[PDB]
Amino acid sequence: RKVWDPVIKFVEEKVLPLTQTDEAELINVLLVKGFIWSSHILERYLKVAPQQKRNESLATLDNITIKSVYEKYLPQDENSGKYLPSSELPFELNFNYLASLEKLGLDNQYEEFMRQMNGIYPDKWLFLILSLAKYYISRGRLDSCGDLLKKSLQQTLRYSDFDRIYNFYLLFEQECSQFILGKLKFNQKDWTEKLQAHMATFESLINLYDIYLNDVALRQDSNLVETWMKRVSLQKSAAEKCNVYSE
Amino acid sequence: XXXXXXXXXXXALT
Amino acid sequence: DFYKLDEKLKELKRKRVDVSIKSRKLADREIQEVSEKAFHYTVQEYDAWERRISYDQLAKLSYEKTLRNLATQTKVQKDTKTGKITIADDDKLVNKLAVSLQSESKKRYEARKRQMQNINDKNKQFNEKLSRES
Amino acid sequence: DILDLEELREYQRRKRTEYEGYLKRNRLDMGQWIRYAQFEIEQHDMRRARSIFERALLVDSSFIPLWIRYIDAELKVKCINHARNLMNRAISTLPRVDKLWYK
Repeated sequence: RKVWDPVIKFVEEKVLPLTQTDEAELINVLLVKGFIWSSHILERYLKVAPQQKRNESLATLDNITIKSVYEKYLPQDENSGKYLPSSELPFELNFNYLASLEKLGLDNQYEEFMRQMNGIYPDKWLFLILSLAKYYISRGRLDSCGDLLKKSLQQTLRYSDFDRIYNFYLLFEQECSQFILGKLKFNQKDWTEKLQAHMATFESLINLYDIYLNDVALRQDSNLVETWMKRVSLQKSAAEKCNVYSE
Repeated sequence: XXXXXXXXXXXALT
Repeated sequence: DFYKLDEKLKELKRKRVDVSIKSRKLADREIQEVSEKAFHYTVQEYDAWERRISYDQLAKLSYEKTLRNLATQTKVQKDTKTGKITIADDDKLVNKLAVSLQSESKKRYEARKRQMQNINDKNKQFNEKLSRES
Repeated sequence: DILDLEELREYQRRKRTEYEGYLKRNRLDMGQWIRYAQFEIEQHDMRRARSIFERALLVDSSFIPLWIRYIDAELKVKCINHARNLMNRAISTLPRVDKLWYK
């Protein structure tokens, strides 16, 4: 009796979710910082359904129901009862549950999930760090965005993944300064001027480019002398070279 | 095919 | 303040576009990678350049080679009641000798297989033997 | 292939009958002797393996690869003192062969 419904359920999922860019993604997320029957069809079937190819379609819808069923597919913690991620689930569904907690604003539960979801996953080290940056961007925690990206930029063992975090951080600071300049269009306005200056001086990333670019190589191959000599060539010829050779 | 839905039914804003 | 700050932000944005463009190219390459002198040789350098079988000599060479391999990786009593010698040797070295013999046998065996893999199998082996004869 | 000990016994009977028939009909094929001994080492029955090597030596004691195979077979299974007795015997019968001394 359940198996007659998914043809209509999948077609409804096509219509209702369809009816519902690097710079603009940060811009819109920054702008936000200024602040159902279909689910029940899928929820009824998923009590007894056989596979995750069904569960994929549920995740397209909502959020309290999506949370409430996935809780039965996430292992408990030994003493907290927290919903841990599993390797029995595939990675995309774990990210869907993560997005469920993010959409509901269940902040402590979200970050507790992220601690584990970073912990269980090498290789996906970029994708979650950028998305955690989105969690900090969308919310009011602008400080921790910079602190996250800084404490993760000095952890990159490869050039492509460095370029991903570096261009993101660049766009972030540009758009943030651009946004808060427009806000002035007097204590709050003093704060706007101060933080304009701060983001416009966290723009030091344009100055220090070649130092970071070679520090990546010093993380790959720390005892390869020619890239220490390149890191001498880039100092500003003011007896600074003593510091580099010393190190 | 699990048939665990015995003696229960589907659950309004819907 | 606002006009100069805005102009600074615009120039910095242009510089940001430039730097990101360069960084993108570096990352693209990063992904793409993973996708009459005779009169000055010493006598030392000259005597070495002079360089460039029986079972007894082959046995000596095998002994030398095994000693090389052995080098790269780095009590006695007689029982009166049996008359037999006892050796107090270390189990680690016994096990390592057994493992070395097994692994070298595997390496020899597989190398000969790789050589083998390069009208009938025996008939072509006979024709190859005749080509070696010539 | 083989699911049961009784089936292993059947397999071992067939192979042993094969090898023993060929070595009965032609004992001087030393390679056949060697691979029969190798078969018994694969069965983990070192008593049979040792017996086959000893019989092979009785057919021809002068053949150096047979000695080296027996010594290496003893060493591969960590039977060092058996190997020591065997090597001492090997040099004692063939003192002028450098390979046994080096082994």
